[PDB]
Amino acid sequence: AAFDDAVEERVINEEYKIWKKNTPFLYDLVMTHALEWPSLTAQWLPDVTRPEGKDFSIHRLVLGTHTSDEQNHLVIASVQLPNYGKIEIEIKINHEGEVNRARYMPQNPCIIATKTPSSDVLVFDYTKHPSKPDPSGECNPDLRLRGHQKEGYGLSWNPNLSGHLLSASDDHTICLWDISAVPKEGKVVDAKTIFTGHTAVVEDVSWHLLHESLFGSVADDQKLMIWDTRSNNTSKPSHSVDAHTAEVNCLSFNPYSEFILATGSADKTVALWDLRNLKLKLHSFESHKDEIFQVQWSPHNETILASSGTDRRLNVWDLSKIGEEQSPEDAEDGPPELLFIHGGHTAKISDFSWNPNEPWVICSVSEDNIMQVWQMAENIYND
Amino acid sequence: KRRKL
Repeated sequence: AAFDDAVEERVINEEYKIWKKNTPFLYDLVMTHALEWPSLTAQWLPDVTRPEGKDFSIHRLVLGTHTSDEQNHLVIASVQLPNYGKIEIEIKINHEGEVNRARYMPQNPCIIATKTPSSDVLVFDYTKHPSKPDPSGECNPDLRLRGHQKEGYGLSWNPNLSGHLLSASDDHTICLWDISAVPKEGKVVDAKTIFTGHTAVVEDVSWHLLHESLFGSVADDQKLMIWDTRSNNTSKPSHSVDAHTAEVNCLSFNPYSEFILATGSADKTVALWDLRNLKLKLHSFESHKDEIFQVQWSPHNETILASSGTDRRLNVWDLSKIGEEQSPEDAEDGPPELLFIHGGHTAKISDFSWNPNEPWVICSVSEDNIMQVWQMAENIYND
Repeated sequence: KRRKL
């Protein structure tokens, strides 16, 4: 008498019908693609090819596989975008276990770090591997980063210190590696520093974008922690905030507002934070119906951020609309700061990435192996 | 804590 509620599902399919029927009015772009396997991870590479006098540009994504066999890959996919275009797998690299998360290094986007079900973080240089995977089934990472006892998801490259990499784990710790001086030839590298302030699964970690010594972490202990690598005490952060009424799954620093960040939580809210006074939450974004797992600021607009999670929705928020007036009927669809609800996915969303070269384009991937590349209608973000 | 599948 327990699977009957899981058989709705019927509600999902009905809402999907309605959504597809309305995409002409809500979107300027909708591309849907069933991947061979679900990807737990998605990140646009920063580069973009705009071929000679053609009406499209070529973009690329770091993706992964999630299969229960022994043929998992780190994937690089290409995406033709116009200036309701195809999607091609360019490279597959043998990967040990499913790819929990894959992130390119800002100072050299050929370098990809991945999180694996074994506690290791693997580093690949995808230019050093063939386009077709090794039929031996063997995984040959360019670096093997040691230090965790359990898998995790949080992964962050320092954008101001080349090769300084943070990782968050279910073992309650945060590992910092510095691979800057290490030749990427398959060596094992031990963690330079291990931060132990959290008392529960650490869900996410993220470097500040301007201050090279500052980073933040969020964990199942409901805390946001702000760390400073200049501190000698690796068991106690600079700041600790009781951030949510449940697990905190993600955080993201505003790339235009150096004091501002956001966290997403199993309490179904996105919280807004000001580093200058972390005692006081600036705002709580409240319309997700289930646990939030990913939050990301717009790369192009300082007031714009997006959140996704297990309610299969991707919410786009506009903090400049906080406090706005709305007609009582318009006030039913949600708060004024809720700019858009993406309802294209029919399963839990695992990751999404704002395209850094085409404003308002987003790639989101879900558990049913669907990948969507989409852009809300221009009239929605111009009112 | 995330659960896969």
